[PDB]
Amino acid sequence: SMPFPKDCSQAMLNGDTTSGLYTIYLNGDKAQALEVFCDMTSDGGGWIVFLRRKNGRENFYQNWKAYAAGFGDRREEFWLGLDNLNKITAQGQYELRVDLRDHGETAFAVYDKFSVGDAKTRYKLKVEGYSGTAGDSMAYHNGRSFSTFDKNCALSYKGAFWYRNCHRVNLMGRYGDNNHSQGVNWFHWKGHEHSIQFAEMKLRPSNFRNL
Ligand SMILES: Cc1nsc(N2CCCNCC2)n1
Repeated sequence: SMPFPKDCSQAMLNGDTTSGLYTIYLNGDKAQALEVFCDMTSDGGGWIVFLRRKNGRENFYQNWKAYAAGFGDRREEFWLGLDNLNKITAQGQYELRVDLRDHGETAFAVYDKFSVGDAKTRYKLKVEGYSGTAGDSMAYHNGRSFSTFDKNCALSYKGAFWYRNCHRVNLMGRYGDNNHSQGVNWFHWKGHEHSIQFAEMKLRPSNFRNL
């Protein structure tokens, strides 16, 4: 086992194959411990979950400081934090996976390159190299800074995202809100008048598929 796994791929290879909460260590530094939810079953496992929507219990209409720091119950609905995502995606070449489920239908998207810049970039999104069944709805968002109501699409749709003008992905939108562009949307799967019941965003090293 590795003593200070830097992501859920190094925790999984540590022989932990059950999804749930694991300690990772940013940059493999024992003083930078982070409790994360690892999805160890989807397409080979090793995924740090960084967003989960499933029941509308948690408030995602939160401010910059909340989106930078993270919030919620990592076993239920939560947001991992932009500072965490920047530090994890700085460690190597990561891939993004999005898992969606709505009334028993599933879809997914994978982006072979995924990074989040630091605060001086307003947590700039990089997403490239799409495959999947959900439709490439993140391409619209590529290169955009993050937006909250206090740093306006976040205000107009009462969510937070790497907004443009405004969104094809709104997975931090209002739960169960089927009003146009208000809900948990993935446009190229279910459009802007269908709020998706279940959504996860997760990351792992892009090379994990052949390591
Ligand atoms: C289909 C799939 N996605 S990742 C994965 N493995 C992780 C790396 C260890 N060896 C292979 C198992 N399998």
